[PDB]
Parts: sequence; C-alpha cells; structure tokens
Amino acid sequence: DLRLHLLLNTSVTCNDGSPAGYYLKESRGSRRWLLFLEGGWYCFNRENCDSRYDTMRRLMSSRDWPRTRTGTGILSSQPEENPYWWNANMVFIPYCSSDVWSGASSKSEKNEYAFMGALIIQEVVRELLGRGLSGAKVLLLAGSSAGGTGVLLNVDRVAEQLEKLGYPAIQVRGLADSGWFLDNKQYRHTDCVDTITCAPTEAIRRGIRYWNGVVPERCRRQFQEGEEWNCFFGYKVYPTLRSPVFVVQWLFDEAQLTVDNVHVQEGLRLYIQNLGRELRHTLKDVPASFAPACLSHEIIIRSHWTDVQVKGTSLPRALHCWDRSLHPLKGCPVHLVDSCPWPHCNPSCPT
Ligand SMILES: COc1ccc(NC(=O)Nc2ccncc2)cc1
Ligand SMILES: *[C@@H]1O[C@H](CO)[C@@H](O)[C@H](O)[C@H]1NC(C)=O
Repeated sequence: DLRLHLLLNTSVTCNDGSPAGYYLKESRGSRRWLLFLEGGWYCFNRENCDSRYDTMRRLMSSRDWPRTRTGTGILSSQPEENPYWWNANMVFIPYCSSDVWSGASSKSEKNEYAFMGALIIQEVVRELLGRGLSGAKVLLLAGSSAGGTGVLLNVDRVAEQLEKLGYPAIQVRGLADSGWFLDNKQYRHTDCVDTITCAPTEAIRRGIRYWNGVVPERCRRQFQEGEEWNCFFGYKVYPTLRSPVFVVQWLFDEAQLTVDNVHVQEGLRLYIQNLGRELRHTLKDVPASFAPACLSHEIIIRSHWTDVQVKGTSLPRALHCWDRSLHPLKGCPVHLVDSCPWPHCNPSCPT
C-alpha cells in the first residue's frame, strides 16, 4: 500500500485549514517517480463550497483521511495490473483544495476557505526531494479529470521549481487524463446564475478570483489580465508548455457532455458527432496522445485500464512507446486517436 504523510509545513492546507499531504510508496531500486493528482470537480463561491463541505468533505479536509491507500492502475506495483511503471516510486496527492489545483490563497479573516492547490504541489515536491527524489531521472506528473487539468496548469511550474532548487537532471513530464475540455457550444443554454446553470468558462472566471488562481506564465502572457480562464482549456494552454505532455482523453467524455447539458434524436446525434470531430481536431498536432471513441470518464488509475485499445495498441503500450521516444518507432506508436464517429464504435470501450 501507499502510506500517508501530512505536510511538515502545516501552513499549506486543505480548504478548511487542515494540513494537506501525500501517499507514498517507495522503490529504492528505481529512479522514476510518479506523482498523481486526484480529481473531483471544484467549487467557486461561499454557497457551493459550503455544500461541498457537508457531503464531499474528504475533498476539502484531511481530518478523516485513512492511514494507507492501495495503488490501482498506473499506481499499482504489480506488473500484471501495471505493465508500464510497476517498479516506480508511487505518490498519490489527494485533491482537497477544490480549485482545479490552481489556488494560492490562505484561510484568513477575509477568506472562509483556503485554496492552495498550486502550493500543495510544490510543497509535496520539496519534501519528496529529501526522500530520494533528489536522485530521480524522471518525474511524471499525472492526473485524472480536474487533476488532469491540474497537470496542464502545473507541469512547467514543477520543472521551474526543480531548476531553481538546483536539480537540472530531473526530467519533468506530464500525463493529463480526462482533463482536456472544450469551451464549445452547449446543447442547451442557461445564463450563469447558480451552480447548475454556470458554464465552465463563467464558473472558472469566478473561481480564479475566489481562489487567487494561477496559470502558466507563457499562457498568461498571451491572454493577459482578467482572461486567465483561457489557460484552463487544454488546446489553448498546451502549445505554451515546454515539458513533454501525454494527453489521454475519451472522445465523448461524460464530464464534457454534462457541462454541455447533455444527459437519440437527430439534433442530439449531430451534436454528439460534432463533439467527437472537434475533440479529434484539437489533438491533430498533439504527438503523444490516446483518444478512444467511448462514452466514459477517467482511465489511468482504473484497475482494468489495460483493456482499451486504439488501432490495436493499449494505453500502457503507448506510454511505453512514449518513454522510448524520449530517450517514429517501428510498431510502437505514440499518437493514437480513433476516427470512427459514435460512442463505443471502438469494441474495446469499457462496459
Ligand atoms: C476547464 O476546466 C475544467 C472544466 C470542467 C471540470 N469538471 C467538471 O465540471 N465536473 C462536473 C462534475 C459533475 N457535475 C458537473 C461538472 C474540471 C475542470
Ligand atoms: C511554508 O509554505 C509557505 C507557502 O509556500 C512559505 O511561504 C513558508 O516559507 C513555508 N515555511 C517554511 C518553514 O518553509
């Protein structure tokens, strides 16, 4: 199992001021480190954060965290379940900041909650450097859903942080799972007046102000003050990133359809087919990517993540090919995007 460590710097906190932390497996044999970012939506004002604290408190507090966790999928240490990185050092960072891992604000007089997701990541990295990460050769920053978007926001900040601390030999990379969202046309429309009616662009715009959210500097320089919400969307922030990033995205992601107000007539058929085509287009020039034509959400820490295949290649294989490419390869591809246009036209889609 993975063992819990609460942060020694107790001023880096979850939403309610309790200390953040991380779960760690060690692997003295290995110089490879995997840091996984958990997902789970977000909140963007007092009222919907208060609701989250009553019925989703583990995503806002460490008071009730268990001592241990079992690694699954890419966090598993058994080769039978994890053909990719089963011998690596494993780290699971719980999502307890409700800020898509972007915040840098403390609980104070004027703030009922702390939003410190961006600071949680640097503090975990800092404390791991005394536990063997100083000798690493690859640091893979991974994440699912809101954690996948967090990879896109923080992967270059982790690189920068290690360069400034004097560790130029650690290769920082990113693996973003199910966090590649589109600010597309919704199937049905509502003005942003409450949680259920606010589109992602409007909700994130409010969240950034509420969290004191931070985005990558090169992306901020393009869109400039007040327009930082653009950098939460993968196809806009990805071209500004310098670290290598592998993008995993279902073509018909359930969270995307939810925020598009989709829950089949001709109008909805065309909408669903157009969504797959628009997602497929934004990945055209992403060299390392895995995008199956399925209706689902998340993959990389699911125990049966090895089942799905695109063009006959599994995700663990594609990630292995990505490793080899960073040392095209005969029979070991890294760009795998389905072209069939309906959910589950790939027979290997999860049931
Ligand atoms: C662009 O940045 C992001 C956009 C969307 C999400 N996820 C999200 O909205 N999840 C959700 C779950 C349940 N009900 C409604 C919504 C995370 C980041
Ligand atoms: C704890 O973290 C905060 C925020 O990053 C930082 O300002 C402070 O210096 C840290 N404390 C110590 C003792 O390193």
